[PDB]
Amino acid sequence: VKDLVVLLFETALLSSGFSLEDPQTHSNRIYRMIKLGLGIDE
Amino acid sequence: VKDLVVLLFETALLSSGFSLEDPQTHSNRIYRMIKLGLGIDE
Amino acid sequence: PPADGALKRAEELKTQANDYFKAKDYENAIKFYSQAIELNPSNAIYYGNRSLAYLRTECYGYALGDATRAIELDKKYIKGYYRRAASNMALGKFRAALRDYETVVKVKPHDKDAKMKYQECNKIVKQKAFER
Repeated sequence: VKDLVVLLFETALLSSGFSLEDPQTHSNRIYRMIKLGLGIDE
Repeated sequence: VKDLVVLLFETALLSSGFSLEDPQTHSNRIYRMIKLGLGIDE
Repeated sequence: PPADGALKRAEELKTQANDYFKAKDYENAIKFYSQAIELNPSNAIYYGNRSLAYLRTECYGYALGDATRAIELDKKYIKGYYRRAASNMALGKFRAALRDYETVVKVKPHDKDAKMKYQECNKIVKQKAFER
């Protein structure tokens, strides 16, 4: 629940034209699942 | 290939100081991605 | 060799305890399997059956030991394959069961309950993978 809520909130922050302070935090969260996209992480 | 490459392009675009042209389409792509990962369909 | 007495005793214990499991008399079936195995330790079907009964009582280690001993008896006991794949599914280490059912459907695709179980487990494992 923590993961999903922080994800959706941070996405909503972009939705109104607001610019985040730590783009690495969201970039890591978007890269975290593209590796599941092709399957094996490890 | 096309949607994957444009997704990577735009994510690097956002996390580089530039500003996207249409955040609504962006948010739509992430929303559909998380929905399909949740396996909702229909 | 072997004498007919031990084979007959194992067969009759198997039939009795199957009748009892049809009535869901689990502990009696377990003791008759135990006696028959003490008389004939080379029967893999007893391993699989007690494995399944232990799954219904949720004692996984004993069941996996029975499955390992049965496979060491006969590597290609398909009933044992189904049983210990379901055991692992009921435990949580999904990948081995996934590989088991994938191999089974590759060799035997015309099974309906197995295919629905496989697909529902596949959605299960996808959700488990994504949720982190």
